[PDB]
Amino acid sequence: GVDKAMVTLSNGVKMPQFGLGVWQSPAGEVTENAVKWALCAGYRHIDTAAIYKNEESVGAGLRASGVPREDVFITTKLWNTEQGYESTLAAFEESRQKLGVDYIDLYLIHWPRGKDILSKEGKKYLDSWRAFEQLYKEKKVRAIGVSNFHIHHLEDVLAMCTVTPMVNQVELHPLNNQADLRAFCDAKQIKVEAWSPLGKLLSNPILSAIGAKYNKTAAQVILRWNIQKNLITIPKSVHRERIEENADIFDFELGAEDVMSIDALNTNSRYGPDPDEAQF
Ligand SMILES: [Cl-]
Repeated sequence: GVDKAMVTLSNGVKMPQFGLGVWQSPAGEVTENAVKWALCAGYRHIDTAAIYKNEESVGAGLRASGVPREDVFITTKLWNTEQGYESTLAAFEESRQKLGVDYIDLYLIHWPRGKDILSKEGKKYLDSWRAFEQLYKEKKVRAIGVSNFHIHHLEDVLAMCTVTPMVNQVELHPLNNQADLRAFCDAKQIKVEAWSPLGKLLSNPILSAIGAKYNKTAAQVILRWNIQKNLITIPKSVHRERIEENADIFDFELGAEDVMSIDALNTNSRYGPDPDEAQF
């Protein structure tokens, strides 16, 4: 079930495979309610970021839910402008105080930053990674990873790390299924987590026809496909009925032909920025 499906990270930490994204959920009551409703529906994983400016609301929603903090996995992320060693330690402290927690479960570098910034300012994600390693040694964070890293960015970290990144959270859905990145990450025990897992994609005729066989929606089909590919998935919604619907994917299974038809939809088409080309 949604509270029970887990992926074991390389350091043995159990990370719930399914969580609530609060990307683009407004700070205040909207985020508090989304978090509270998700926890009440059995979610045990919330994904936020400093740049979402809603970490206070995530903490407030968790407190409102009455679910013990030790039963919930909280991920947050270092924003691009704060990369660097001392600045990363500071950013982490600010995120921690806003969430109202003593420890964070997973901390991610949000982006590597685009190639023109790397060329002018250097690969500051490497020194941020050293600061992550220090936070992990100090027991301030249970797991560390990255977001929006391509294979080449990971190779840069793997050449210098004392602790391998445990998660890489990237744009991943049936139109951009990240097969090559997933093969590399599998080789290096880096778990792949899908952002924007639902991407007009939810009107796709193949997807809704598959859903019709199991009395599921296209969105539920996409999320079940995430689960069967052993991916971590964090669909975002602020609406209670959608938050509950998205998690109701553990009572059905996609067969081989279904999964093949979904894999066939790939076009390597991104809705979000390409991490190499980003001008931020
Ligand atoms: Cl089949």
